[PDB]
Amino acid sequence: ARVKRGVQANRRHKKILKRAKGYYGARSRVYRVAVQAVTKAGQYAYRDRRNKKRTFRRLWIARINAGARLNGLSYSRFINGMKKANITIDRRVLADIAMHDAATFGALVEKAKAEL
Amino acid sequence: AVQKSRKSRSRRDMRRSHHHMTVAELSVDATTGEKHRRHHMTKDGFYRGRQLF
Amino acid sequence: MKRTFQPSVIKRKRTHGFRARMATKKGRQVLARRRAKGRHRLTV
Amino acid sequence: MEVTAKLRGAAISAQKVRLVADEVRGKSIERALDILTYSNKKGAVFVKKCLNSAIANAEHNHGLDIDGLKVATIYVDEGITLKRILPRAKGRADRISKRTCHITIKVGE
Amino acid sequence: MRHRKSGVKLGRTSSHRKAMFQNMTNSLFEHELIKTTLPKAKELRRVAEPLITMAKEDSVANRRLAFSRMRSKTMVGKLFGTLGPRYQNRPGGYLRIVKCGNRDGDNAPMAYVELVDRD
RNA sequence: GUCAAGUAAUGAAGCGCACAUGGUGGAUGCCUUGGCAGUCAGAGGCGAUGAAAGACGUGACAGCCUGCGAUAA
RNA sequence: UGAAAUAGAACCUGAAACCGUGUGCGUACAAGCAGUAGGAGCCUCAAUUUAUUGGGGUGACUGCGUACCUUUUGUAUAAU
RNA sequence: CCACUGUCGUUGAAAAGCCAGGGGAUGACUUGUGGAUAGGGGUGAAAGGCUAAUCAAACUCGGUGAUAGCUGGUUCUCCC
RNA sequence: GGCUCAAACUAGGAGCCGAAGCUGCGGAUUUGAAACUUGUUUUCAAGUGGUAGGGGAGCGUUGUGUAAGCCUGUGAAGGUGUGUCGUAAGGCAUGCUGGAGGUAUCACAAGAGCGAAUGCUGACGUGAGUAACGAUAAUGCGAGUGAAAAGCUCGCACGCCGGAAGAUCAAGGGUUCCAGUCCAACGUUAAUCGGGGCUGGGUGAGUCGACCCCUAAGGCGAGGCCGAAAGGCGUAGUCG
Repeated sequence: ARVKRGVQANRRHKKILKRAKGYYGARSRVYRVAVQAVTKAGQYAYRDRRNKKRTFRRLWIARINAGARLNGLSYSRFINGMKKANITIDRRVLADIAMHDAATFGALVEKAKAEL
Repeated sequence: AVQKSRKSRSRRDMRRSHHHMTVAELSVDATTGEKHRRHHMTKDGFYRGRQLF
Repeated sequence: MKRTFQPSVIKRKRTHGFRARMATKKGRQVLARRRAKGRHRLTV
Repeated sequence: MEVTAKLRGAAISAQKVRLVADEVRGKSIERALDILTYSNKKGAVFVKKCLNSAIANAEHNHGLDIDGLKVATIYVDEGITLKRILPRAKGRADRISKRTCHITIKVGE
Repeated sequence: MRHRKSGVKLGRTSSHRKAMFQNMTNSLFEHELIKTTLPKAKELRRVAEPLITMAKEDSVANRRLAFSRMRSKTMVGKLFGTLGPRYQNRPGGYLRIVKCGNRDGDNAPMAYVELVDRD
C-alpha cells in the first residue's frame, strides 16, 4: 500500500502560501521562508491582541486629559472627581464625548469639579 | 569574493535601470528621399546630394 | 607530461585478450562472470 | 482585433532581447521598424523578423490597413535551454546554459 | 595621460601599424575607393595625403622618397603620373571620408575613403 | 491685479504588492508494454552428430533489431 | 481535420521554483527579521434613491517587534 | 635527458605548466620495442620512495546493511 | 531632550498611570460533585505556561471488504480560485481548467503525513550579462558567392616557421582522405567555411611491409617431478 504524498503536500503547502499573500519577496513565494513568516505573523497578532487593549486606553486617557485641561483641571483630578461622584462612565466613552461633543464634556467636568 | 546572501530580484532589477538600447538618429536624404542614419551615406550610396558609385 | 595509458595493441591483447583469459582458471571465471552479466564486450 | 506573431526558438538570451523589445513597445508600425533596422543588437533582427511577420498576418489573413497599426503588445519569454559542459582548470567542469527566447508580438489598431 | 599627443595604436605594434597603412595607401591609390573602419579611415589621411603633396612636383628624389614610404612601383608611378597632376592646384584634402554604418562581423564603425575629383 | 507669508496636489529612472495573462519546467492525477512475491503441477540440463557465448554475412530496399546460415527474414 | 489543435508531433493533465507583459494602488527626507495592531487617502465591484454601507486591491502615517532548526547553563547571535 | 633560482599562473593554456636563466650532455648516459617481479607482496644509489593522477600496505568485488557509549536528522493535530 | 524655591535629595500627604496579576462579559476545556442518566440533560467547585517525558482523544492519505452498490461525458481524478464550517489536523460546496474515472458509511491493513540530516534526483535562480573567448607569428584592401562576409574562394600586398610550424614513417587512431551538397546542433564569435550533418567516391605490389623460414628474453610445455584441491616447476619440443 504505497502512499504518494504529492497531492496532500501540494494543498498543505498551498494553504501556508495562501496565508502569506502580500508578503515581500520570498516570504510570499517559497514555502520555506513563508511558513515561518506565517508563524511569526500569528505570534505578533497574539501579542498585539493584548497590546491593542493596552494602546487604546492610552489613547482615551490622552484625549480625556486634553478635554479636561481645556476647561478646568487635569486628568488626574478628573478621574478622582468622577470616582467621588460615583460616575461609572468608561474612558472609552469619555474620550468619545471629549472628541465629539465638547458641551457635554464641559458639563461632565463641572460635576467632577464641584466634587473636589 | 562572493555574496553572503542572494540578491533579491528587486535589487537585481535596480542595477538594470540604466540598461537601455541606443536609438540611432535618422534623416531623409534630399535626393533619393530615403531614410538613413544622420551623417551616414544611404544604403544605395547617396550622402548629402552626392553619389559614391 | 606523459600520461598513464599509452596504448599498445599487442600488449593489450596479450594481457587482457581472449586467449589470455582462457589460459587460466581465473581468467575463465572472468569470462563466465562477464557472460552472466550479459556484457556485449567480453575481452578488450 | 489583435494580430499575433510568434518567434519561438530564437537562439539568444531573453535578457538581451528585452532591451530591444522595450523600445518598440507601443510605437507605430513605422517608427518601430526604423528602430529595429538601425539597432546594433542581435536581438533586433529577431524582433524585426517577428514584427514583419505580424504585419503580413494583419495585411493578408485579417485584411487590415497596416498604415494605422501599432505594436500593441510585445514580450520576450525564455525558451528551452541547451546544456553544455565547459572544461575549466584542474579537471573541473561547469554547466553552460545556451538560452533561447520566444518573441511574441501583437499588432493592432 | 595623452595630452597633445598624436598617432594611433589600434592594438598593433608600430611595425604592424606602419605596414598596414602602407598597404591601405597603396590600395586607396589603385582602386581610389576603399571601405575601412572609421578610425582607420581618419588616420589614413595622415599617411596618404602627404604622399600626394610631395608628388605635386615630380623629381627623382621625390619619386624615390615616395617609393621608400610606399614600396610599390606600380602605385608610385600612378602617384606621380595621375594623382600628382590632378591635385596640383588643390591645397590639401585630397580624399573624403563618408560614414557607411557598422560592420556585420563585429559592429565596427565603417567609412568609405574616396579620393576627391573622380575616384 | 502685484508682492509677501503659509500650505496642498502632481510626478517614477526604476521598484513592491495584488490580480489578469503567458513562458519555462515536468509535479500531480489517470494509464500500462514492465516488474515483485507466491500457489498448484511439470522439468532439472546443453555439448565432439561441435555446446553456452559470439564474429561476419543474409532482403528489392541505406542502418539497427529479429530471424536465418553461401539452400542464409 | 478533429469533440477538443494554449490535443500540432519536445504533443494527455501541465503544479511549484524561476522569468516576462498588462492593470490598480504605493514608493525618490527616509534607517534595521520586512510583519503585526491600528489607520488616512486612492482604485474597483454589489446593493441602496444615490458616496451610505458591504466585499476586494493598495498601505501614507503611528505603536510594538533582533528568522527557523540544532545544540546548550545560556543563542539575534559573529555557533550548526 | 633533467629540474637549481625567480617572476607568472593558482575557478591555470596545464590536477605540476610557461618564460628568463640553470645542470649533465661517451656515460653509474638517453631512448624505442617486447618480456619478468604482485600486495604484508614486489621494487627501491633508501625519500617510506614507487607499484595506472590511489600508497606507513594498491585497486575491484565479496564478508557487509562491519562496528560507532560519537555527530546530524527524525515528517499530522488537539487535550491532561 | 532637558532640569537648579528642580524635572535633585530628605521627611511626610493626596491623586493618577501602570501587567497576559485581579475583577467584569462571552466562549471552550480537565477533574470531581446531587440526580430522566454512559454528552440526556441544568449546574457548581477547583483547575487549564511548559522542554525531556508519561497519559488521552482524533484528522488526513494509499489499499481491502461493504460495493455487480452509489456518483460520474448534464463531466471522475488531478490543477487553480472563491465561499463556508470545525479547537485543530481538516471537512463541505462551488466557478474555471480537465477529459475517465472516484468513492459515502463502518471496519480492516499500512511503503500513512517532511523544512532542515554539508540528505538523494531533476528543474531553475543569485553572482551577471560579470570573468573569460586558450600563446602578442599580423594583418590590409579589391572582386566573387551569399539572406547576411573581419574570419570562405580568388587576387595584390604585408607578416611568421623554415634541424620546422616543411616532408617520410612507426605507434595509436580509424574514413578524420576527395568531391558535391546543407548550416539546426558541434566550432569558445559570424560562417556561405570545417576534422560538423548528408550523399557518392577513394587505398591496385613476386620486388615496400606483414604473412612465411629462424631464433633472443620470456612463455606454454606428451612423458617427468612436486603439491589437501586449485595448481607449481620442468625435458624433448613448440611459440615468441
